[PDB]
Amino acid sequence: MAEDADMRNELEEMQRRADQLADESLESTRRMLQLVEESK
Amino acid sequence: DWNFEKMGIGGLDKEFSDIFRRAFASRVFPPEIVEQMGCKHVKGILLYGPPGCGKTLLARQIGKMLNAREPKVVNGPEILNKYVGESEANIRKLFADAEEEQRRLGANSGLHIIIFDEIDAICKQRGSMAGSTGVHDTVVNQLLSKIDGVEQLNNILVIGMTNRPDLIDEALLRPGRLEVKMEIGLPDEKGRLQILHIHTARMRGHQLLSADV
Amino acid sequence: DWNFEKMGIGGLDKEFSDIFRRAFASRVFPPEIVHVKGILLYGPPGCGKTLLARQIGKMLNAREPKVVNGPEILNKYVGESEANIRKLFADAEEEQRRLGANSGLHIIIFDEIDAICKQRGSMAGSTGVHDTVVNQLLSKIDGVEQLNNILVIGMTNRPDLIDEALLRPGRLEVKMEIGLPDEKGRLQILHIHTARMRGHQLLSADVDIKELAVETKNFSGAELEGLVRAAQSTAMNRHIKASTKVEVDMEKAESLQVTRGDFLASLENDIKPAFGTNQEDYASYIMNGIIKWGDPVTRVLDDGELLVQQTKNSDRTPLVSVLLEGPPHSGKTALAAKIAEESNFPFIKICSPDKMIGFSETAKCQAMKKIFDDAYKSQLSCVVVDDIERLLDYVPIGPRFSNLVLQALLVLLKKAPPQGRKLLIIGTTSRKDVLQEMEMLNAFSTTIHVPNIATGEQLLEALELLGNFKDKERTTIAQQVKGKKVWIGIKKLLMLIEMSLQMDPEYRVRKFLALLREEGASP
Amino acid sequence: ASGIIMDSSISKQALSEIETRHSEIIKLENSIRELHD
Ligand SMILES: Nc1ncnc2c1ncn2[C@@H]1O[C@H](COP(=O)(O)OP(=O)(O)OP(=O)(O)O)[C@@H](O)[C@H]1O
Ligand SMILES: Nc1ncnc2c1ncn2[C@@H]1O[C@H](COP(=O)(O)OP(=O)(O)OP(=O)(O)O)[C@@H](O)[C@H]1O
Ligand SMILES: Nc1ncnc2c1ncn2[C@@H]1O[C@H](COP(=O)(O)OP(=O)(O)OP(=O)(O)O)[C@@H](O)[C@H]1O
Repeated sequence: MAEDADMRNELEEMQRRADQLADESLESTRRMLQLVEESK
Repeated sequence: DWNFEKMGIGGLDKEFSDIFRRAFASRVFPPEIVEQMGCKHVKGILLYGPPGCGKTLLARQIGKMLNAREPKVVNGPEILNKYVGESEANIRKLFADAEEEQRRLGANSGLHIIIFDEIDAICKQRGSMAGSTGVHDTVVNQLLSKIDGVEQLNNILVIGMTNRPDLIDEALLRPGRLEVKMEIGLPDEKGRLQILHIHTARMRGHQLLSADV
Repeated sequence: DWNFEKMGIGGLDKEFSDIFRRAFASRVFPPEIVHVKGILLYGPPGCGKTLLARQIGKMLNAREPKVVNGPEILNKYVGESEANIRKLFADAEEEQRRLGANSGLHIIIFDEIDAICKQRGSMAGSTGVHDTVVNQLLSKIDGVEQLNNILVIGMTNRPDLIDEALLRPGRLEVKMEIGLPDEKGRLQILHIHTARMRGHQLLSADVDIKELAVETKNFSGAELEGLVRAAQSTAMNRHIKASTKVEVDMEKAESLQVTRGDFLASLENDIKPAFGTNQEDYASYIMNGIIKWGDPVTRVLDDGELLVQQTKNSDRTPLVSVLLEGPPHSGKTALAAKIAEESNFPFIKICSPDKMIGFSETAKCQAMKKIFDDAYKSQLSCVVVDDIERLLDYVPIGPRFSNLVLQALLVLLKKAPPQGRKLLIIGTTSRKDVLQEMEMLNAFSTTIHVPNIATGEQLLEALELLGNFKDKERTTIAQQVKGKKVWIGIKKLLMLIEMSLQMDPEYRVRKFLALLREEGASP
Repeated sequence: ASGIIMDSSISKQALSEIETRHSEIIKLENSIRELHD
């Protein structure tokens, strides 16, 4: 949809980025904690 | 490769002569005398009339004869957007390549055409409505500022058509913005004959028309 | 410079000098003996505001002026408008800090400032983006930190939309109105734009710039430039011929002289002033002049002259009225208009029912009241009412008429004007048998009579003054009308003369006499 | 008493605050992976 589609995609990808990257960071922290506890 | 006969417009012969006289006289003339005369080319055309005589056909054929870049079309009011202050972002995206090529190639730039279809949907009188939003005023202000602002832009040509001339705001029709304005109306006997001859050439080409017509 | 003209501007010389006096005087004045921050411009479209802004920026030796092209500050993200607005004054604040009161002057251009400034944003803006933006600008310009090295110029084509809050002292101090130039300004603009022509003698000597300046009325500079451009385009296209292909002689091209004919064609054909025109039609009430077919005309005109003299030179009779009586189709309106014209008074008007079709009683009363009220302003004036019987529409059945209009007329006929002023009233009517019944004939001071043609000699004299028949035709007319009565009005006589010139010459006189006999009668 | 009217609405993307910066935690995991190795 030209400019309309461009903006809709931009904002949808922005919400995506937010949620997905937050979840990925949470998973990374989980793995970090698990390995740190394992080494002991 | 151009000729008036190739164009399908018939019955509108004075109008085209006037448009050519008042719009393309300067560009065709050799540059030296033009510079010696120190004149500025026109930057607008307006067309109006009752529903359906020659408007869109004339605009398309005019845009299809210049050996310039492809024109940019705007089908009705497809500029509006639902986010705050984004109609302007779409308006300014039209007059974008023109400024860049003005900066790059000095004063030998080509010609850029913009065809505003149904211009009365966007550019109404300022403060006319009593609605709950004020996007139309900002759109009109941005268009007025960009068409002729402090920075001189002189390699564009804007064409507009409508069915209601009186609704346009006067500030958009002062000599310099949209000066040449024309009226297309019903034809007469010679015009009718020319039109019927234009639309019946191909059938007569291969003898598909009976002799008694 | 202060040339007032080297910048290609005209008509604002006095206001340009006033700007010099009121804006930059403090900067010009020596610092030993010792500002303006807000300048606003307004005027109708096409007057030269942007030219003033550009020349003002160029004139002073300061940094390059900054510009904003309409609403380039709005954004869809929260808080970006304020950041963009505050990005502007960083240099001003830094220079203030660095150089105290020696900071260089700064110029900020707000083109089409109406886009930002308005009476608050609409409720459906989802926030106060408009109000918060205007408040941020107001605080920055009028903050507690007071700078003296910034000048802001605003321009708009419609001042009524600017919020009043920004027009108070300390924000917008100077206001300028740019109006329509004058005849001398038109001459100056034409000279500026035709200097390039006159440099190479490409303009025909047949052109008189004074005539053009006289002709162009209510033209702004842009419209005059358009006229000149149209003339140039016509002159250029005279030498081009592009119907099969684009072609130019290239030999008979040097002449290329724009002639007065080109200017006239451009003015008449493809330009419009964009302003209305005043209409004058009072010459349409006398379409055939006045011819003295007899003595009575002289007496009527003499009485009118005496009445005018009395009203002018009287002391305790500021108001005078007269009635013009006569049979139908006798030419009473023409004589009344003539007598009004001969008075040479500053104010004259004609009240007729031709302009009131479909009006009710109240509208007629209001219109007559307006006309008389206007007439009550000049020192001495004359007013004429014709076809009274059609003003209070009267029909012999019943009879039926309008009471409100009759009472309005009877009240207005005996109301003196303000102290030391003179008014004259002339009324015309064909049937006086009714006005005497309504008691409206006693208000008028005096009455004059207008007769019909009553003798063959007068008819023949009128024919001669018209010059239609001759020789045996007139001789036979005389022979047949030297022992008969004639009762014809001049208008009816003209109608008959027009009627009888449609058949062949053999039957013309017979047809004319037959028509005269048919229409002839006695009182 | 004329009345009974309507209106239109617009919006604004107010969550401008960035989030990508705090999501680039991969390098710390890489370092601790090297430590575990
Ligand atoms: N003068 C003409 N010569 C040749 N063909 C014509 C002429 N006028 C109309 N036509 C034919 O009829 C069609 C009319 O459509 P056109 O694009 O001219 O409409 P329009 O004037 O833009 O209409 P609207 O009333 O919607 O503004 C043209 O495309 C062409 O097919
Ligand atoms: N008094 C004048 N002297 C010289 N040129 C003038 C004058 N008035 C108008 N013009 C011409 O008209 C144009 C002036 O318009 P400009 O672009 O400076 O802004 P403006 O008149 O404020 O515009 P707007 O119509 O948008 O309010 C230029 O072409 C200028 O040559
Ligand atoms: N000496 C004259 N006196 C009056 N009218 C004259 C004379 N010579 C020529 N005319 C023309 O005769 C016509 C007079 O018509 P006019 O409308 O004045 O008549 P009227 O008697 O007032 O009409 P009505 O009966 O319709 O009220 C006008 O064209 C006037 O120019």
